[PDB]
Amino acid sequence: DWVVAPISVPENGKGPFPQRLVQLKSNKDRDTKIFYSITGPGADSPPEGVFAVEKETGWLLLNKPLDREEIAKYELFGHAVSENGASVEDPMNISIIVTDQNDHKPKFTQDTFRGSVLEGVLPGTSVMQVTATDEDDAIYTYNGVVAYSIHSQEPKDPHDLMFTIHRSTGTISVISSGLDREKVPEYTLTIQATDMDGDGSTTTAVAVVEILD
Amino acid sequence: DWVVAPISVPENGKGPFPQRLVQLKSNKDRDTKIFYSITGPGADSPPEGVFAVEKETGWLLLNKPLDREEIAKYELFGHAVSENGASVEDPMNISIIVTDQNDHKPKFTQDTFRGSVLEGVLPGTSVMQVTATDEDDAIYTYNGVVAYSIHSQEPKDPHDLMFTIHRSTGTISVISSGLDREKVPEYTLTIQATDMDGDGSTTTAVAVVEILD
Ligand SMILES: [Ca+2]
Ligand SMILES: [Ca+2]
Ligand SMILES: [Ca+2]
Ligand SMILES: [Ca+2]
Ligand code: NI
Ligand code: NI
Repeated sequence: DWVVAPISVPENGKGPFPQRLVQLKSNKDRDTKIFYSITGPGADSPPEGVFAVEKETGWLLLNKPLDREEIAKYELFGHAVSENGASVEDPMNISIIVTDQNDHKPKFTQDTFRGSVLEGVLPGTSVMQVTATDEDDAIYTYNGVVAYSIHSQEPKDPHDLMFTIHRSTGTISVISSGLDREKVPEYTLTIQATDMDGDGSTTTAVAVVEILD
Repeated sequence: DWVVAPISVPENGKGPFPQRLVQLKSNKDRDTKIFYSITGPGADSPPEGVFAVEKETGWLLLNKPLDREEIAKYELFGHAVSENGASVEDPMNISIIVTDQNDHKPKFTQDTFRGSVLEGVLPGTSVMQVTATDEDDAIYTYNGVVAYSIHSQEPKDPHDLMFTIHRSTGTISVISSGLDREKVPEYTLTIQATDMDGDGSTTTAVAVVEILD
């Protein structure tokens, strides 16, 4: 028959391996005996032997769990060969698409972000913008989508939270009145980024805000 | 004379090291032979041995190049001890301030951004935002300030550049007529982010735009 629909595999699949993906078959196996094999990156080029084929049965096998962030798509070729050594098919393209899981934590682009704002700005004024990246996919899944939060502030004067953060952009803004350099010239905000848009894992950094006159 | 003003040191200084910063001195050295030492993160707590003090002469020394993106300020303490082993001064606070150099290039938050726009929108309409960050300081210097540009667009139908990008926000916008899914369902925009507000180094990424019905 000798076509294969593109194959979709979720990354970091649980064992046991190997695991069967599809059974290769050439209809000319009624004539004589056939040996199946595969080539391409993932098969006979680096990384070597992620995939294999059982030569007699024809089972395309995956031998180890995939990681989408190393490699997202594999293009292999299928080969059928008689016992006498004749290629009985044109080599068949086999496509394997690797689909995303949340195997990565978000990671702030810096351990500390600094900012400064004039003491007399109106509530609602932007101070600075923090950023956390995430290797997982952010286009078709939430695994790469960061939500931002302020865990805590020090000191807590005048009151508990002088600031807020935009949950998607990481822009930090003044939400209350009464910033005053003489009184409190600097704040330390413990910031957090949580992937799967708020429902996943969390990473922590700090933002240090300078109050200017 | 047991006082020291804040010392500023530009990061990634060239050798040779070690480098003299300031000479510590107790006035009580006219009565006894004095030994000088330093404590604090950077001195005897991690990262250890970044700074030392010459025991006899009193010279505070920097032993290696600093990196502001690791540590921006060190708080250390100076000590003065008589040859007989007694403490002759209250320990002295010594602040080191690390000032910025442009040792980082901008990095895109991902290698590929994706967005869409309806083929009917008027020119000037926002399509998508791309983001790059720069670990270098952007409050006191231009080393962390990113300017965004569009290098090239593919394909060039109807014409060379259907899109523009806002220089500072990374918002990509439609600037020209002729979008038409049937003729061109997708554009690949090669995008660039440049530090020193356009005069420094450039990183590149790619933004793909789906034109929608
Ligand atoms: Ca993730
Ligand atoms: Ca992933
Ligand atoms: Ca830079
Ligand atoms: Ca720097
Ligand atoms: Ni990884
Ligand atoms: Ni660095």
